[PDB]
Amino acid sequence: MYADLMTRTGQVTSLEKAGLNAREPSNVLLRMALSSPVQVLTDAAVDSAVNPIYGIAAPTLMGSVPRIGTMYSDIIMDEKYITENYKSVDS
Amino acid sequence: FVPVGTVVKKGDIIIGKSVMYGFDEPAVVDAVGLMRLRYERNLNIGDKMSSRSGNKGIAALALPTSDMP
Amino acid sequence: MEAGYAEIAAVQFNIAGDNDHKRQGVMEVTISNLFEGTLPAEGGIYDARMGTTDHHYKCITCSHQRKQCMGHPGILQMHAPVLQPLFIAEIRRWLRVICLNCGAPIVDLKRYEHLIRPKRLIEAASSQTEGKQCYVCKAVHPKIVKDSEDYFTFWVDQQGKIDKLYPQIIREIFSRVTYDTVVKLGRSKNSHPEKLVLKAIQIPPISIRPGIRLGIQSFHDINNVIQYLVRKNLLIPKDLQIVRGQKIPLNIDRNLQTIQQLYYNFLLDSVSTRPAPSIMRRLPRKEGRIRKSLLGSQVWSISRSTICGNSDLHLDEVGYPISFARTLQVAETVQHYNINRLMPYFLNGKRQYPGCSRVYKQITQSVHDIEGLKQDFRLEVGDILYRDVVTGDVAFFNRQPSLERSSIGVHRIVVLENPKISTFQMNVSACAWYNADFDGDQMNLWVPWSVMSRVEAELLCSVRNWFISTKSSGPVNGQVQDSTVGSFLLTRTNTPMGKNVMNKLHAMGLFQ
Amino acid sequence: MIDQKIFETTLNIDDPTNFCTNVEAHLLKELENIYVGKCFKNSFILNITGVIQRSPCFIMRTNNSGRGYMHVRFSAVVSYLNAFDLIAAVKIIKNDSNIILGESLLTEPVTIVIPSSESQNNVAEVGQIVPVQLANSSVYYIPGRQQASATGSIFIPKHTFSVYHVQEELTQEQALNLTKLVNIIEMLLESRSKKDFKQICFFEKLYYTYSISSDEILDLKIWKGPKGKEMSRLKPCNVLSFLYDALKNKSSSLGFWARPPNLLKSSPLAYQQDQNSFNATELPIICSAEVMFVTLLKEIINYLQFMNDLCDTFNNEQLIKRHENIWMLIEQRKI
Amino acid sequence: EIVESPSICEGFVQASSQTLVIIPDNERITSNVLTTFEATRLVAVRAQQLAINGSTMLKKKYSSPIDIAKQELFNRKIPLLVMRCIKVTPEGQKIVEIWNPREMGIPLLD
Amino acid sequence: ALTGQPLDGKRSHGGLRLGEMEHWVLTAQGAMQTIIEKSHDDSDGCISYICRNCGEPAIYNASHPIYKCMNCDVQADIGMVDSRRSSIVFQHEMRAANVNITSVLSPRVFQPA
Amino acid sequence: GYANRKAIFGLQSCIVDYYRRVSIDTRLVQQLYGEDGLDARQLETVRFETIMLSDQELEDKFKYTGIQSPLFEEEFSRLKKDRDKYRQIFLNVENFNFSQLLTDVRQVPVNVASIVKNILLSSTSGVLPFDEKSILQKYAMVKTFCKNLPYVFINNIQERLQTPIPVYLKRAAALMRMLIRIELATVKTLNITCEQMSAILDLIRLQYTQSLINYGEAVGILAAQSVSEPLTQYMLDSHHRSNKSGIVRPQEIFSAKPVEAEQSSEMLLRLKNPEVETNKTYAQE
Ligand SMILES: [Mg+2]
Ligand SMILES: [Zn+2]
Ligand SMILES: [Zn+2]
Ligand SMILES: [Zn+2]
Repeated sequence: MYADLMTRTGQVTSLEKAGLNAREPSNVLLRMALSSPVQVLTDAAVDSAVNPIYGIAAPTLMGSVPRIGTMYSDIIMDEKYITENYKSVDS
Repeated sequence: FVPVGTVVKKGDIIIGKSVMYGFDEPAVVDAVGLMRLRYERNLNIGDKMSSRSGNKGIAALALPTSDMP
Repeated sequence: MEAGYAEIAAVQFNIAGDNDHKRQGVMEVTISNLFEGTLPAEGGIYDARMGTTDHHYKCITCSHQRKQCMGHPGILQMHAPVLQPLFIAEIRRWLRVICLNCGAPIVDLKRYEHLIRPKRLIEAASSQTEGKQCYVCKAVHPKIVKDSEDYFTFWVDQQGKIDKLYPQIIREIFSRVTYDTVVKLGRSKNSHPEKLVLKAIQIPPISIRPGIRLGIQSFHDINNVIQYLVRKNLLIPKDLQIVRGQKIPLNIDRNLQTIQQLYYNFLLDSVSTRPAPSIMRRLPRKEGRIRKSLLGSQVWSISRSTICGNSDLHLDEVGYPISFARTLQVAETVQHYNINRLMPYFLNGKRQYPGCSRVYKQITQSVHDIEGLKQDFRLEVGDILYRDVVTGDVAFFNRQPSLERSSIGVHRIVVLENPKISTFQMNVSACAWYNADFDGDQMNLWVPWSVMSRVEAELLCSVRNWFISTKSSGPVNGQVQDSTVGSFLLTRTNTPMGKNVMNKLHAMGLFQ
Repeated sequence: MIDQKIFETTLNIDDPTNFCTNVEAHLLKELENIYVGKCFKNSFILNITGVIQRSPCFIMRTNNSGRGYMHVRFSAVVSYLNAFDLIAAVKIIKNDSNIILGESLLTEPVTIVIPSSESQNNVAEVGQIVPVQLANSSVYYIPGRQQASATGSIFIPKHTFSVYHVQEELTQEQALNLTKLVNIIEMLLESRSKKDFKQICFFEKLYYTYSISSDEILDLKIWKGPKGKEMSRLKPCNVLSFLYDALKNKSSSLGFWARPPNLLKSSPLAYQQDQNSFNATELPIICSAEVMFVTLLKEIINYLQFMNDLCDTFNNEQLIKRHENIWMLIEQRKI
Repeated sequence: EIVESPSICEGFVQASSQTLVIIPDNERITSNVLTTFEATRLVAVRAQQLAINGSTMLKKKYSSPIDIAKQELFNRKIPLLVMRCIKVTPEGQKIVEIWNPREMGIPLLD
Repeated sequence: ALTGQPLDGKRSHGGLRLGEMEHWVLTAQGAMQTIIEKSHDDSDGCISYICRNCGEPAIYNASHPIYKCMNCDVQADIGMVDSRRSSIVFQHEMRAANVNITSVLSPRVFQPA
Repeated sequence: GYANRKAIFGLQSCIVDYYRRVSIDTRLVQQLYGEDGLDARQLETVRFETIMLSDQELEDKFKYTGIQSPLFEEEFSRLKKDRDKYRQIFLNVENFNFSQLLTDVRQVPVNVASIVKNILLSSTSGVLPFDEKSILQKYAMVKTFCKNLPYVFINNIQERLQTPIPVYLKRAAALMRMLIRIELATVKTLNITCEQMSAILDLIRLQYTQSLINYGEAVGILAAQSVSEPLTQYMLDSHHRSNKSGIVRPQEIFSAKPVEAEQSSEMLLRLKNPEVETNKTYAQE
């Protein structure tokens, strides 16, 4: 995992602010969490960066919950099975 | 104030010269620099004892005299 | 009308012009009267339209109490334009790269078109453009220098003629810059340099600055600097027009300079790029907003105590004191299958364990303490009963520092009904997960009270899952100390007395 | 103007298991309880027609409640009042304090703030139904509110009329768009027949710009429209017929088009002069044939709807007597 | 001429609606076995819904919502579905994969 | 008052902290519902409203009928987004520095027909 | 501690996806988690017998000669191919490592030997009568199971339809395929019955499926924690043994330091010829 992340872009990248900025540049919120919030925010604003919400840090900073683990998949009610096996409350 | 020798239970009013009391351990008004509270503290499971040569240890169980070896 | 359920899928950052401040402002700060009686003074930095921080009055904008109103922004019309403290460098670069007389650039767009967009403007600024002459203007581009006494003052020395570039003049300069120039230079439409000058700053929502200090100093709060800014803006003449080669009265210059400094300190005071309350100083550092509030949180329904050994507790069990089991609660929704099991808890109340503390009526949307409940009160389907923690309820057991995914595990609670015991008790073999020792170490325990959380804890975070280490794939738990020695002694073939044998009574007594 | 619109929204399902027993019935019922009778997306919603598209009943994932949510794309019947619309029935609610408020009593709810600057408005008395015209400003459909908000004044017909310069010929593809507008007039014209011919005559004469005595009705095959003072003895062109002939290759309308005040606005008559031999104070409007036809066609509907609504509002002599002052007010400005 | 910057709201264009694309049953490539996360989520959602409304298809009676949900999952009576989102193409589609828990394999949850 | 979270420690009768490390552990375990509970229900968790049309914090109140977006006078399309008062304060502070935060709500998705 | 936080934020966004890959917002970081798609806590060390055997020993031990059929020659040839591949790959690992040495013990998701032994003991029936048809059926079953083994990374629908398998998934299943071939060789499973063989295969497949990494796993955080924990032991231990200090080298690794700043650099050069390497005086020259 360590090596694959550090060699993802075809060049050895660090596990530091410089390395993160090269692997996930658009992820303004994640880079803000790491360090230097004000500089990252200023560069994002002037750049007009669009930050997709993924990972752990960005949803957490946006007040949401990361879409991982139990939240990776989606649960949708089975209308057909419910329709055929259940009765409406207003009976 | 409150009478000296009064059980100062949690969530009670002890007017001092500080009414709130939320320590959760009952106390007693020792004096009324005033409003002294004293606790009758024994050795309790979880208290820490140590020999003179370090060896700190936590009291994990208490047994009656009949159960001791 | 109802607001549907949605989740954020992306965040777009952009520079906010004074037009945005005008559009999004509920109120417009006009007066500097701090307070009009008990209620906030109208048209002041504490106007209730921006929000509420007390239980006496609600949010005028959205009619919510202190909780449930998120804070509602305002406006402040600045008589003299103000440069944005957060983008000084961008202003400098744009001034370097742009003709002052006209909006046409003084550099070659093709000279930098090859570079990736974020770098284009930086490269143009770095390139020396001190003596070039504009193609459509015979004017020669001046030399731009930053004053060494402040972070927000720009001087234009033209052939040795030193002149200060006031914010209104800079606004005029950037107003003529065409959109094609910004696009070619790399910046987007929303980052047009004209935005970098504000004639109406935004008053933060009252939520950001709840320290109103009502109810009767040495402490310094964000409200003080905002009040000072309002007062100085009032001092400034409302209709002030500056020209590139125009002089201004000395007092006016000092007033504008101090307003600029006030705004700069309000936004960034201690930021590097004691009584310094700044909006941006709140973000960085371990004690900053991001690291202390957003990443990590203080929580309710949690307990902490010293740990101790207990050979009679299983590996996946924790001994919980009775008093803590009474303090922490578990919320159960009354239903037809639940009612019979929940009735004993309701009847016991707070008198005898197991009991309850509160009940939430579905019809009334209110919670009632069990003790003061009236006899007419019953348990109807749909109510929530907050019962006590009983043996068998799962709980989250945590030891800090949390260096491994085993640092938090779910243990089935065993309630120690002896009032004397006041420590969490776990099997010694369980200490491997948490890297713990019964030497005064403390651990955190919280009982999930929501059905989803309880299901997650019991099915996912059970310590049974952490038996095999993720780090090494080998076992984590096993016999230690007395258990190892006793295993050796029991399995030992010969003892000093003779052959290692026992009679039927003691063989049975081993398994009891 | 009643019309069909398509909306998109998300519904919170508080009992997903019970909701899914009958999605269609539950979905429609939820939409009606939320949107019907409220302004939404710059429109007023009258009744939900149906659901075009929906999504499965998703389960909320950012909170621990088991509730679900559903995306739905439904088409409703909405009313969008434009500028210069004529509202027949506007009951005054509050005239005192130089403030004149009146809520319409028609299918499309709206609250009209009538300015006190005009003297004619001050003549209105609380509790009196008085025709009103919406001002040039657009109607504010504040979301969530149960009725639109606009400003208008007592309808006093104005002699100032506008000519439109016609340069481009009407494209057959464009014709198809206009035929829909033509279809609206046909229904309105048919409805006008049902109303007694006596009541329409009184009101149309009252709101005619020029005073006219009882004369033979300028009957048309499409409708029995009334007469008026001919300007330059010109021959009006039946626009409704024109589109009917436009479908038969008769799409020659390059000449100028206008409807001088001497024309009864309700009747589908257009004075298409070859040239601008009009007393038009303002210069002709350089507009496409579609823009001109749409401008003039919608004008017919506005007035035709006005007359039919007037008859229903005032159907007994008691009411007409109650508003004699209102009727007399038009006479003062009558020319 | 001089240009006044518009507000960010005017430039903003909200994301266009997407159209769910159910991959045909025989073109599915994801695992036919519930992951521990998916089974946990199914049980939790069903338990909360039981708390909201007690109707169930389970014949045996239990006094707590969690047990009813777990036994519904194990006996293949849970009325929910699992939707796996594979890709969100830029054209405006949300390609997903609908799986029926009543037919998939159930992990070892005990 | 600022963040809405429990006060600090036993001295103030507040709560106990679940720092970043505990959150890393919980995320590694995949216990997202536990995170929801502890960090929203037992913490400053709140409901925030954002206009889908402009991605800006709208105004919504059910009891007192309010459905209003400042930027979109009409055309307002408000959706409720679960958030945390700390996050809302964070975004408000970022706005206070003239950094315009625009939240792009997830698009509505419909079945083919 | 400090490097722990930096690594956590560096690897945070690596989350497994529905293809079992590791990606950061659809950008691949791994074609398959750990190149095997397995959970770190579902592995147990197992020994491969054929790795160290000689040619003659391997033929004597694994070449079944009960039936004169080409199928058994083919099976033995497959065993030989797998042995040679294991040697070539892991001999190469030696040639770019300072001291890493080839071993015949690897961590695998399923211990096939344990399954076979437990089935034998539970349902012991003695030496079964030589049934020629039964042996061929078992060999065909194991061959088909090995062929379909990569499908554990796909549903059972694709296995039934026999759709094409990705090459990377085939590689991921290669190691377990070789282990199954070793532990289910016709010589080894000579007493197993066809029903017992099917039960063994079903148990193997179930255990393999139960070991795959879950879809929403935050594997980056797991890696960060698992690699940060041993570092502290190195930090203190290196201090006692103390360039090469506890903190100097890890910072060099995790900061992508240039060669100029790479203190404590080293090389392992080897002599031009296999013959001259034995002599130490030539090496010293
Ligand atoms: Mg210790
Ligand atoms: Zn509010
Ligand atoms: Zn110029
Ligand atoms: Zn909006």
